Amino acid sequence: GADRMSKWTSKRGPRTFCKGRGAKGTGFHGRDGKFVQIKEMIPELVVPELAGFKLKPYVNYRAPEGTDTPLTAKQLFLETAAPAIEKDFKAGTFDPEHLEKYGFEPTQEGKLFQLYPKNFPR
Amino acid sequence: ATSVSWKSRTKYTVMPVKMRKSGGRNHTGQIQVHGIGGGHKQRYRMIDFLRFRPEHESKPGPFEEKVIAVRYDPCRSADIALVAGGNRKRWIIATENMKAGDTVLNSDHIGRMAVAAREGDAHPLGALPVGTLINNVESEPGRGAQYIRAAGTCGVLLRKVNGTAIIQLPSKRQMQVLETCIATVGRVSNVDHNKRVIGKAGRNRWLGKRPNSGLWQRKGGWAGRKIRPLPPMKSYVKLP
Amino acid sequence: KARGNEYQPSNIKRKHKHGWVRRLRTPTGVQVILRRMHKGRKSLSH
Amino acid sequence: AYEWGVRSTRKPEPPPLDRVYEIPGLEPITYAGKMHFMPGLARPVFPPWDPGWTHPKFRRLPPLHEHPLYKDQACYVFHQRCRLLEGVKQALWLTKTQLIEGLPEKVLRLADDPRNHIENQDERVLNAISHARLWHSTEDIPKRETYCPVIVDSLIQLCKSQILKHPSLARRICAQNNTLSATWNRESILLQVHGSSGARLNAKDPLPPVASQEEVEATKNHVLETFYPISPTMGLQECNVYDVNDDTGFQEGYPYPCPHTLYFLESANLRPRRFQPDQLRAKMILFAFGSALAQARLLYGNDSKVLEQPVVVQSVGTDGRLFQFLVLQLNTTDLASDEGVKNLAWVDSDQLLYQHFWCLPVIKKKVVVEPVGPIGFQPETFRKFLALYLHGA
Amino acid sequence: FMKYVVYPQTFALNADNWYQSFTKTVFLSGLPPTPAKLEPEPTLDITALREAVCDCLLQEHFFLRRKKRAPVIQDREAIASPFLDQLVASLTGLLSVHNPVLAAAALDCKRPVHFFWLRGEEIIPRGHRKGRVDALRYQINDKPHNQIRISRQLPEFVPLDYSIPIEVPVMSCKPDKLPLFKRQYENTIFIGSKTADPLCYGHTQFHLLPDKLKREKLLKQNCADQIEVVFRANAIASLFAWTGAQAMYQGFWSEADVTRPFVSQGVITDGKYFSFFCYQLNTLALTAQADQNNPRKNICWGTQSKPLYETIEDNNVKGFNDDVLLQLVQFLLNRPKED
RNA sequence: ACCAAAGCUAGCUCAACAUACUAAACAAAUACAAAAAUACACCAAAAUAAAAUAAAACAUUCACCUAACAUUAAAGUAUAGGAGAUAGAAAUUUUUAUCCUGACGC
RNA sequence: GUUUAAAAGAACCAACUCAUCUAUGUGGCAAAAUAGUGAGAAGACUUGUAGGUAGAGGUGAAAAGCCUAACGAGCCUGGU
RNA sequence: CACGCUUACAUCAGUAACUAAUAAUAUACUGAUAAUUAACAACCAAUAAACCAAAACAACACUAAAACGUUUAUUAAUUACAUUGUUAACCCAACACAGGAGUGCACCAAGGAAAGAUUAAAAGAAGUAAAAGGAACUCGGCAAACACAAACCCCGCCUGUUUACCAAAAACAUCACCUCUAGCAUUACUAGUAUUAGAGGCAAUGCCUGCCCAGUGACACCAGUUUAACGGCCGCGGUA
Ligand SMILES: [Mg+2]
Ligand SMILES: [Mg+2]
Ligand SMILES: [Mg+2]
Ligand SMILES: [Mg+2]
Ligand SMILES: [Mg+2]
Ligand SMILES: [Mg+2]
Ligand SMILES: [Mg+2]
Ligand SMILES: [Mg+2]
Ligand SMILES: [Mg+2]
Ligand SMILES: [Mg+2]
Ligand SMILES: [Mg+2]
Ligand SMILES: [Mg+2]
Ligand SMILES: [Mg+2]
Ligand SMILES: [Mg+2]
Ligand SMILES: [Mg+2]
Ligand SMILES: [Mg+2]
Ligand SMILES: [Mg+2]
Ligand SMILES: [Mg+2]
Ligand SMILES: [Mg+2]
Ligand SMILES: [Mg+2]
Ligand SMILES: [Mg+2]
Ligand SMILES: [Mg+2]
Ligand SMILES: [Mg+2]
Ligand SMILES: [Mg+2]
Ligand SMILES: [Mg+2]
Ligand SMILES: [Mg+2]
Ligand SMILES: [Mg+2]
Ligand SMILES: [Mg+2]
Ligand SMILES: [Mg+2]
Ligand SMILES: [Mg+2]
Ligand SMILES: [Mg+2]
Ligand SMILES: [Mg+2]
Ligand SMILES: [Mg+2]
Ligand SMILES: [Mg+2]
Ligand SMILES: [Mg+2]
Ligand SMILES: [Mg+2]
Ligand SMILES: [Mg+2]
Ligand SMILES: [Mg+2]
Ligand SMILES: [Mg+2]
Ligand SMILES: [Mg+2]
Ligand SMILES: [Mg+2]
Ligand SMILES: [Mg+2]
Ligand SMILES: [Mg+2]
Ligand SMILES: [Mg+2]
Ligand SMILES: [Mg+2]
Ligand SMILES: [Mg+2]
Ligand SMILES: [Mg+2]
Ligand SMILES: [Mg+2]
Ligand SMILES: [Mg+2]
Ligand SMILES: [Mg+2]
Ligand SMILES: [Mg+2]
Ligand SMILES: [Mg+2]
Ligand SMILES: [Mg+2]
Ligand SMILES: [Mg+2]
Ligand SMILES: [Mg+2]
Ligand SMILES: [Mg+2]
Ligand SMILES: [Mg+2]
Ligand SMILES: [Mg+2]
Repeated sequence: GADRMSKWTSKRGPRTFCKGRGAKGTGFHGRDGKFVQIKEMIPELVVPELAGFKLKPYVNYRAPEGTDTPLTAKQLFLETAAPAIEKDFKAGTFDPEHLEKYGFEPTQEGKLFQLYPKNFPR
Repeated sequence: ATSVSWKSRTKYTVMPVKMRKSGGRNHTGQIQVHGIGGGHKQRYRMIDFLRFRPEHESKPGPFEEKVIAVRYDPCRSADIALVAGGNRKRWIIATENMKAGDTVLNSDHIGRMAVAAREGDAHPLGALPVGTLINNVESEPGRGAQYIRAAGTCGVLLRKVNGTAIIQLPSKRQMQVLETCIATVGRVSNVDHNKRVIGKAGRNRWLGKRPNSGLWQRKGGWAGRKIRPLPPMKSYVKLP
Repeated sequence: KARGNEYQPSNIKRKHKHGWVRRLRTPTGVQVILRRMHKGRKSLSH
Repeated sequence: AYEWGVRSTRKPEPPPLDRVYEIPGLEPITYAGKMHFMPGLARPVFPPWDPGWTHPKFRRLPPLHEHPLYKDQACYVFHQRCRLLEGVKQALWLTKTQLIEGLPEKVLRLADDPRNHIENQDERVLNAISHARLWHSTEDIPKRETYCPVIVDSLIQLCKSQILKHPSLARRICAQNNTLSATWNRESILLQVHGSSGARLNAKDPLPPVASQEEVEATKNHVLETFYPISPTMGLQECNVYDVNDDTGFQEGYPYPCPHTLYFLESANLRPRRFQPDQLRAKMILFAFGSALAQARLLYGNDSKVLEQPVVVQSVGTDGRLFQFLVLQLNTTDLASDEGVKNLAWVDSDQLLYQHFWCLPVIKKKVVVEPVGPIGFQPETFRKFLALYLHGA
Repeated sequence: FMKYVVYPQTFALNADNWYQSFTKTVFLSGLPPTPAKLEPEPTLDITALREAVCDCLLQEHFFLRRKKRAPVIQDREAIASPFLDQLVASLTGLLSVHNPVLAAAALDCKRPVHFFWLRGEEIIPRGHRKGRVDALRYQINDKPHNQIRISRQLPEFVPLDYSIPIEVPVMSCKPDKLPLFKRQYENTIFIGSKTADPLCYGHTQFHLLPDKLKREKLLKQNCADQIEVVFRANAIASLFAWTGAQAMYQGFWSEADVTRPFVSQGVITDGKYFSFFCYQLNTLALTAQADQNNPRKNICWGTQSKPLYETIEDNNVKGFNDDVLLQLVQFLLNRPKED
């Protein structure tokens, strides 16, 4: 009999069984049977300029570490919006209906990189 | 698994369509009729049994068509004939002496005078003489010729009473219908079909007939020459 | 004549007769998978 | 009657709606909130999905009436692969032409003149036939789809080999798959020869009229044969989206305007897929008529009038071994009435270039009885082919 | 037995060198030494030939009304193939009055040309036959766009024992890294017609480059130096297959090596650009046991790519090159020796 | 003298209590031929338990037999049964909260 | 391949398909084989792939044959 | 090559022992390191219309009526390079099994080795040859043979099918001939319509198939009809 514990890959089947190995698709099938590759589907690697970047893969051994303080939503809010909203309330122009000036986003569907749908891979 | 039928074709065409035979198997997959399967590959030629069928509804009067070719059909024992009228052609069941280059009339008009019955002509039963040989007769007006179609077989008109025609089938049974039922005149083609001789047991396999079972069965009371009287006349007129 | 070689391998027939989809398409195959899961089988189907 | 649809194969009807949808003023509790089917809950009814942004590939096909070229009057189009029931008769009726059997006297003289032959005509044509049927392919027995166009090109080259003697055949050019469209209203019927032929020879100089004025005048007394049960539009495509515009295969300013010869090939390995000889003659007649009508309407105009300068077109249909030659002289443009002058067409039919060809030697009783090569050879067919080719010069 | 399938129109980076290694062919830039003893025959009408070429170009590019092409890319194969056919036909018909052999020649359109030969040995690396010596087999299945076959052989370009200081490049690698793939099917030697054909000699081949090997595609692939490598490889493969088929039709093979050099000409055409090549098969003994004391080499003269026209627009040819037309005229005016 | 022999542990078993009961992992892929990102649907179904056995056979019958009412009595009583084998209540009565949970179990 | 105006459920005989007779083998090469010899060999022919018919049944040119090496009715689990 | 097995393939190194039914060493054991690179193959348009005219060198035909296609009109993201199969001495039979295995090429240019080493007892298996006789052996001319021919009967008309694994037949089927059952529509029969389709008997052909409805069946719901329905077709005594 055949084997059941081994993985069922494309190498173990007939000619008509061609299963992918996990890569993402990059296009579709055109008119004359060929493959039309879409340049918007291929990932564009955004590489920065490492010329004047003074940072190495390792750090100094004598450099001190820090206590583990995982960044939280409350800490991020206190760092980015608490001073602005506090100053606005002290000045007396606070508007509870409009919070877009402090960084809040009502709907994610407007901008490019939304957070809940996660339109960006990485 | 349940299989699908090959008869999924709504559009009528003159070109032969491919058909998938099935030997006695129903849509489940079990044998329902024994002795069927393993014949010759055949195509299906769609036959138009409603003879009086005008092209457009604007002119519903009688029409004449021309016979192009009388061809062989593996699906039925008769011969088919291509008839063209207007912008379309159609397959019909050729009569005994229908040849290429004939004219066939298709009429639905009934008059006080009987018409001269040719072969390819198709008139309602109310317009044919009292002793006319017919074939491809109908049960209801516009239903289609379910009755006599086989090669050489033909029925006979007996009488017309109260606007209802009585015919006699090849089984010597009487069939009463309305007089407005269209019927083709004459005998069906291939009158020598019963005289054919299967030369060998392989011709039956060619036709698609598997051999009978080898089990010996003792005859019961059903066997024997049962001389039964002729059944009553089958009437299709709906009397209110 | 000579027996013993009744198994002729073919992946199409294997996966169509004892595959995961074949087991899950019927309520009895779902019971088969549930029984194999209760026993703790490493391989539930082919 | 007898409906041709079987219920078990037709699209099954949607299931009956749940009983909760018949209660007025009651909201159904369905499984649309969980995004999956669940038993015990009602079946949700969804409106037709609206893809606010359209997709070219994944959209429903737009109807025919939505097209801007949609017209109410039905046009009967004759394309390349349209078959005619009464081929020659239907073609003669639709084009209003008179049929003649023999080839015209000009081309017959050009053929029978021995000075217009190639150096080694018999051997050259035999070698061309043998190369087309056997030698051109590495297989044992080449197929018709391969040996028909090969033999047509071989005969075309054998004819081209005459340019060193006649320095006028350089005024021509070849064209492949050019869209031709010639529409005309004949007897309140809007016909349109529209499509593409096999090969098209064009020339700079027109073809001189070949019919005599006596024949053109006697054509007035000729009546067209009619078929009562069959309509003349039998076999044509009845369409409603079409353009009534005389569009020939080329644009304006084409240096080789005048069509000289059309070439039709029945390169199909199957008898039912090939054309009958009568249907092929009808097809070549209709396409030559479309080309002549296009040329006439581009030269003189779209007005319906009898042409004082006729338009002569030629056509050759090749089955692979059977040749049909046609010379069509168009003389009129008004085609609605059946009383005026009619065009002329000389059709030489059933011209056998060779009877049979044995790709392999036959052996009967351990001896070869017929060697490899064409059995039976009629050089008159190639003579007529060369006459039709040299008819321009 | 198994064999490599050599493709003339290939996508390999540097395939001309590998084909030269497979063929024992030395490539020389420029045209071969011309036979300057030619009589003052070329008094042809350059203006008429220019008008004919421009007529074919404008017909196939602007005048011919074809079916509505929905793809805006406007692929160049369907616009250059009929152009090439019409150009070949017109040039043959026009120059047939100067060259009398073009009238009697045969014009093949897309007819396959096959050649099968052996080159060296190789120890079988894997299988139950590991360690045994096996000869490398190659097969070329070419389909030239247009071939002109004549009755008599064209004259040679250089003597049969022509010595060249340039050597055939040998590859210190396996042919599988070209990449080339082994296959097993019918190994046929075809000239374009069967051996019973009386026209067993070739005059000029025409090869249209496909859309996979366009200049724009190569520039996008960042392969600019291979724009000429593809032409060289196509020529070296196609013309060698043709001349080898001619020699083996005459009856020469490895142990019956060729006595008279078999010459052929080729025109490789892109959508716009042209290139001309001349091949002279001198030796057919390419096997291992026959290449031991074989000093002869095959020669292929090549011409760099030069465009014929330049961005034609609205039935008006903007730029036109007469040198490519003169090259075509000379290629079609080459005549066999008369006796 | 070889072959060999002996460990005391891994762990299991039966109960009590118990939060109240489909453990952990679930980045991606998983009911396309599971672990294969990506296209205009179809989705779902129920209809009694039987027999092996006992009645020394076997035909009506045959406790439990994957449906909660537990315990002390009534009581193996009334009743039901080829009145045979066997089956079998009820009315009415009794039942004091927690720890003291481990093992004459391997 | 050969004989035949024949692709004639014709004839001789290969590939191929069956298994007539004999001799070895009988815990054997083999839970049905080897060798010789046989029958068909253009057909009611062999055969590849994929699907269907499931046991109170299927299928059967009836041998009560075959339905995963034990079938007068498969095997596994449960009743046990 | 397809199907199937998955690294058993390749290089180096080791084998005291484990695998090879024994060694030598190694494609079959062990460890480390590498490998199969696409042009071949897989995935690779719908919606309507014109389309009756077989493949067998297809010229043209036969019957058993036969897979394999283009053109026209409307929409088909348009922009290099997508993804997947590429080893092998291999698969199914507990085995490195004298077995079973589809297709295209050739009969060697490719694959391999019947003998571990001796002697030449019996018995056993295979072959070759044999005086004179030539079936006298034996159930039978089984087997073998320098033969490889001609006849007579029984049973089946014939070709064919059957008890995979003790029976290939005189058994079954079979063309032909007979009985019954059905006047009809969208999944078998059948996209058929009594010259048709089912349930059966017997067996081509030729000569025939004789008598019987008393009993049991079946039609007739009782009489009555049916045996090419189940089945039966005589005693006792004397006489030329
Ligand atoms: Mg297993
Ligand atoms: Mg695979
Ligand atoms: Mg495979
Ligand atoms: Mg691509
Ligand atoms: Mg039938
Ligand atoms: Mg018939
Ligand atoms: Mg029968
Ligand atoms: Mg029987
Ligand atoms: Mg097994
Ligand atoms: Mg008992
Ligand atoms: Mg007991
Ligand atoms: Mg008993
Ligand atoms: Mg008992
Ligand atoms: Mg019980
Ligand atoms: Mg009682
Ligand atoms: Mg008792
Ligand atoms: Mg025979
Ligand atoms: Mg044997
Ligand atoms: Mg012997
Ligand atoms: Mg044998
Ligand atoms: Mg025999
Ligand atoms: Mg025999
Ligand atoms: Mg199946
Ligand atoms: Mg029972
Ligand atoms: Mg049964
Ligand atoms: Mg029996
Ligand atoms: Mg028995
Ligand atoms: Mg079993
Ligand atoms: Mg394995
Ligand atoms: Mg060992
Ligand atoms: Mg290893
Ligand atoms: Mg391999
Ligand atoms: Mg020995
Ligand atoms: Mg040995
Ligand atoms: Mg030994
Ligand atoms: Mg002995
Ligand atoms: Mg002996
Ligand atoms: Mg002997
Ligand atoms: Mg003796
Ligand atoms: Mg005796
Ligand atoms: Mg004796
Ligand atoms: Mg014997
Ligand atoms: Mg004998
Ligand atoms: Mg004898
Ligand atoms: Mg017999
Ligand atoms: Mg006989
Ligand atoms: Mg059978
Ligand atoms: Mg047996
Ligand atoms: Mg058998
Ligand atoms: Mg036996
Ligand atoms: Mg027998
Ligand atoms: Mg019998
Ligand atoms: Mg009789
Ligand atoms: Mg009998
Ligand atoms: Mg008899
Ligand atoms: Mg009797
Ligand atoms: Mg009775
Ligand atoms: Mg009675």
